[PDB]
Amino acid sequence: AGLELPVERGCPFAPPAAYERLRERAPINKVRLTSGGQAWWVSGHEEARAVLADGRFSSDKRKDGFPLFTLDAATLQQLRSQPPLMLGMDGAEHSAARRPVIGEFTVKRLAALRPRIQDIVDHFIDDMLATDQRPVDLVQALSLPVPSLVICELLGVPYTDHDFFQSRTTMMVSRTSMEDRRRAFAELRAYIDDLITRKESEPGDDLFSRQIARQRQEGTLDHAGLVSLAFLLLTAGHETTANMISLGVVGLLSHPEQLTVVKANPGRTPMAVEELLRYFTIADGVTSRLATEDVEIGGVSIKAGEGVIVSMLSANWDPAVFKDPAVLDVERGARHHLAFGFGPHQCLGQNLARMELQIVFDTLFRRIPSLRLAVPMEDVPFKGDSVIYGVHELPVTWHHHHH
Ligand code: HEM
Ligand SMILES: [Fe+3]
Repeated sequence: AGLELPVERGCPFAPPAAYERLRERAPINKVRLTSGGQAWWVSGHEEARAVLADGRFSSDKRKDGFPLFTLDAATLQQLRSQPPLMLGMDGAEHSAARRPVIGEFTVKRLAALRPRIQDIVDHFIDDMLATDQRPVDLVQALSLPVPSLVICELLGVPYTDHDFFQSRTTMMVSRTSMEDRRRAFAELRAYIDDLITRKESEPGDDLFSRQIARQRQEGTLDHAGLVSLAFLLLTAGHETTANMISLGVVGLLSHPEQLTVVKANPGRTPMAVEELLRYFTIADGVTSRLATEDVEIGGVSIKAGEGVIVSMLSANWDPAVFKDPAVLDVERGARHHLAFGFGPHQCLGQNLARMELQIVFDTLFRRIPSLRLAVPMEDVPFKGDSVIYGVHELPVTWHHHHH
C-alpha cells in the first residue's frame, strides 16, 4: 500500500477501504501525500485522542514543515500573510484567543438562542411546504440557509438583513466561479465591518455588543480582531453544519428503523445526532499537526519537524471502541466520538451545532413526515472530493394529501 493520501470518500455509508486496511496494519502509519510530502497517519481511536491532546503536536501553520494535507501551497501562503487564526495557534496564545469567547456557547447562552433557531428552521420548513417545484433541493432549502442565519442571529445582525447575509454566505460556498465567492466575502466583510462600528455606539443583545464591551472594560478595542472572529465563526460553522444537515437526512432516510425511533420519541434525537456525527465524521482529516519534538506514540517514533495527520473518520470507525462501527445505531450510547475533535482545539460551537441539528431533524420530520428522496440513492451527488464531506444537492419530496 504505497498509496498516496488523501483518498476520496466514495461511499457515504463506509469510509475509504484503504482507511480500514490501514488501521488493521497499525494505529499510526507513515503515508504518501498527493501534495508531494510524507506524514504520519493516525488511524487508531486511542492514538487520535492522544495526539489531538498532546501539545507537542502543533497546529501553528507558521511553522516550517506544516503538512499540506487539506491545505494548498497558496492556501498555506495566505495563512502566513495574516495574523494566525485560533485554529492555528498553540498554548498560551491559543488560550488567550479562546477564553474571551467560550462564554458565547454556554448552556444558558445557547438556551436563549434556541427559540431564534426554531423560528428560523420553521420558516424555511414553511417555504418548503409551499414550493412550486416537483423535487426540492434540501440543500438549498434547509442545509444552507439555516446554519448561516443562525450564525448571523448569534453575531447580532438585524433581522432586516437576513436576506443579504443569506445570499452572500450562500455564495461564499458557491460551487461555481472562484470570483463569485471572492465577491461574496468582499461584500460581507464590508457589511460586518460597518455593522460592528454601529454596535460600538449603541449595542444590543448580541455577541458583537458583548465582545466590544469586554475589550473596552478589559484592555482595549480590536475592530479587526472582531471582524476576524465573525468570519472565523461563520467559516467554521456554516458548511460543516449544512453538510451535517444534508448527510443527517440521507443517513436517517437510508435507515428507516433508526428514523422511526427519532420520529417516534424526539427525546432520542440528541443521541441520534451524536451517532450521525460519528458515522459521517465530515471533518475527517482537517486535524493536521506538526510535531515540534521527537515523540514515541502508537509504538512509532515520530521525529520533530514531521507532519502528523489525525483521521477522525478512522478513529470514529475504530472497532476497538465502537462495536460494529459500520452500523448506524442511534441507540448506542457510545460517547468519546471525535467528529468535533479533541483537546484544546475541540469544536467551540459543537453545542450550537448539536442544537441546530437536533431542532432541524425534529422539526423537519415532524412537519414533513412523509419526506423522501426524489431520486434514487446512487443519483445523489456527494461532495466526496471535498475537505469536508457532504452533498452538493439533495432532491426530495413528500405526499400532498386530502381529507
Ligand atoms: C456542524 C458541524 C461541525 C463540525 C463537525 C465541527 C468540527 C470542528 C473540528 C473537528 C474542529 C477542530 C479542528 C482542529 O482541531 O484542527 C473545530 C474547531 C472549531 N469549530 Fe467547529 N465544527 C462544527 C461546527 C461549528 C460551529 C457551528 C461553530 C460555531 C460557529 C464552530 C466553531 C469552531 C471553532 C471556533 C473552532 C476552533 C476551535 C479552536 O481553535 O480551539 N464549529 N470544529
Ligand atoms: Fe391534512
